[PDB]
Amino acid sequence: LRPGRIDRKIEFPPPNEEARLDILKIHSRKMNLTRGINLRKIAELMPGASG
Amino acid sequence: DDEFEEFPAEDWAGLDEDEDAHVWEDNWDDDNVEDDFSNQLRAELEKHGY
Amino acid sequence: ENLEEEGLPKNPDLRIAQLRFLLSLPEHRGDAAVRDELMAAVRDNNMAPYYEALCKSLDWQIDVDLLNKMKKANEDELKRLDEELEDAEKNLGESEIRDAMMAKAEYLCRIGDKEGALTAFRKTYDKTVALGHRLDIVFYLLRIGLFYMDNDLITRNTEKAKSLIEEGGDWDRRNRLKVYQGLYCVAIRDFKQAAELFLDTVSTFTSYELMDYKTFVTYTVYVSMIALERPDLREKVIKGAEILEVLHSLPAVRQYLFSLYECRYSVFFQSLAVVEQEMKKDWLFAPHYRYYVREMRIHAYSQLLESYRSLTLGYMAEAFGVGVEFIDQELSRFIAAGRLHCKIDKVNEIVETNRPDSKNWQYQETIKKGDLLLNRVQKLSRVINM
Amino acid sequence: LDKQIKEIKEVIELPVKHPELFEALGIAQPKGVLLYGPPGTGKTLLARAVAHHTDCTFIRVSGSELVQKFIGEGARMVRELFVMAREHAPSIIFMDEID
Amino acid sequence: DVLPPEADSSIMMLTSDQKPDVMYADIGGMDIQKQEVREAVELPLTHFELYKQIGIDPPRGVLMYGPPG
Ligand SMILES: Nc1ncnc2c1ncn2[C@@H]1O[C@H](COP(=O)(O)OP(=O)(O)O)[C@@H](O)[C@H]1O
Ligand SMILES: [Mg+2]
Repeated sequence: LRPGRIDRKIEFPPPNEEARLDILKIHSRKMNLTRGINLRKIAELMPGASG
Repeated sequence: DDEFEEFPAEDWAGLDEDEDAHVWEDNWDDDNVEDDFSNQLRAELEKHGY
Repeated sequence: ENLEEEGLPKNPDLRIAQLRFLLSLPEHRGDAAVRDELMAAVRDNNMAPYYEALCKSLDWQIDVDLLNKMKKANEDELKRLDEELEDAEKNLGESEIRDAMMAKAEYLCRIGDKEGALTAFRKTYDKTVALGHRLDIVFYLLRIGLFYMDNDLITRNTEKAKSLIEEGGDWDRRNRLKVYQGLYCVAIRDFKQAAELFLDTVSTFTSYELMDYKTFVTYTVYVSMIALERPDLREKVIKGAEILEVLHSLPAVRQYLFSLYECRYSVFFQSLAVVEQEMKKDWLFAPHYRYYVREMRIHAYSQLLESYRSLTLGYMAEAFGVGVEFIDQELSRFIAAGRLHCKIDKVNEIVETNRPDSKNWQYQETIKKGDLLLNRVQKLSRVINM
Repeated sequence: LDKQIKEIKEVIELPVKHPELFEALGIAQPKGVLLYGPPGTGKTLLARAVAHHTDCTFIRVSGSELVQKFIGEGARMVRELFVMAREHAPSIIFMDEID
Repeated sequence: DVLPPEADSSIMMLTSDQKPDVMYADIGGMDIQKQEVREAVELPLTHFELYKQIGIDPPRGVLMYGPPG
């Protein structure tokens, strides 16, 4: 934690509603998905979830 | 190569605008000269008084 | 509600290809509405290279004021993208480099610069390290291939797309490729493969950049009736939950499908005539509109004769709402072609059905396709020697 | 992680690709990055992505004694890894705290 | 020479007479464990195409861990 050692500290907060949608949009491509899935609703169904 | 300039090369005058440019199992039945099936059917629906 | 937003980018807009084809038809060349909507697409997107080809092939009057204002913005935007690529290659990283040359490719593709777009997309693919980003470029080339019916472009990129989907198991992109492949199969009269690919993606359709879902189901029904057997049609199309839902809002296509299945031959011919005019005006089905209608007529005649040992000419004429002379001429043409397993007893006006074995039909194809193969083998040896 | 991708680029991508930007700025090239957050938030996902995009060799240092035969027969210091890190420069040495 | 792949193996498969007499019904109250093993061992062995069509990557291995007994 002393200054000068780690030149940048990057935070990775748990994904919010929109970021969870993007992660959901990414991993769902590897599946045979029926058209019309409401991935937004599933993202809202997972508060405080990790990628 | 000994190209055949002896034989009269009739002028092309062709359509260089991709006239067909297709690869199918093309057969002679598509080139039969006839009216469209709608015209053929429409020309026979009223032949029965309908 | 977000269906259209799920689709891939509309570049090139395949509606323009349909619009361009419609004006090529003698019937619709003078259509003001089709001209106006095409010009709206050209004016909105500043398709200067497309305007030159549009005016050259269709013999139009080039608006110098419109062309110059469209060429100037193309130069201004291309200069902007060149500056962005220059800025990215000097200060930003490789990913920002790729996005710079990607946008140059889309703009060239948007304005109709086909040769420039292919070169730009090829350069983008070379230094694109993401697999899905690479596959988006391939799908861009496939859309370009469909736009100009470049078979060499479609076949090469379809093979490239298949490889990329194998490395990364992208089932979503795999579903889109089937719709792309099915559209090409329709364009090349491969209705047997088009039906198989369309039916697989009828419940996974998200390729809205190519077509509307209603139009996609319309094509799926059309290719199914000509390429599927009766048992296969009832399980997939007649009882298809996804297709039946769409057919509620498409009474004409549903009537066309169920008229043949329910043996309503008089209505089916009326529906087939309606379908014929749709496919003549459709850029994909236009080269095959005569073939499709003829094959569908063969299906209806064969279906009526399949269950009966002998059917009179009048009954068959009455069933199809046509005259006896029409049915006699149509049968004699189809029996001579070997596509109907029946013979006409014209004196008694009785059509007696035959049951030729599958061995004969297979043998003719083996003779036919083998002779086609042998001609290639003979021709290739000619190239080899000299 | 669009914000995070930009942050890690300015420290691992730019110094490798454009050393002149830091020399012109007169600042030392960054060498240490710490990605912190709840598990499963993409820290290892992003670290591997940058190494993939910058053509930097990605080395994961778990301290495993199963991999010590590849690091070196000595295994007295973890700095023996630098021999194989220098040979594959540019390199990214990644360690994840299980905690 | 090249030997057959099934040859040269000090470890042999289970013969029919070496099959244990333990049934699934012999095991009581392990439905969660029985399901996971089935979905990860015996179902991919017989439904490998259904995994591929759906898009699931079948697990190559399964680790069973817990207190003894
Ligand atoms: N933000 C994210 N976007 C996409 N995938 C993610 C994200 N976060 C985690 N994953 C998925 O989770 C898996 C493991 O995440 P990992 O990076 O190991 O977590 P951590 O950041 O705690 O190391 C990865 O294979 C990745 O596909
Ligand atoms: Mg972890």
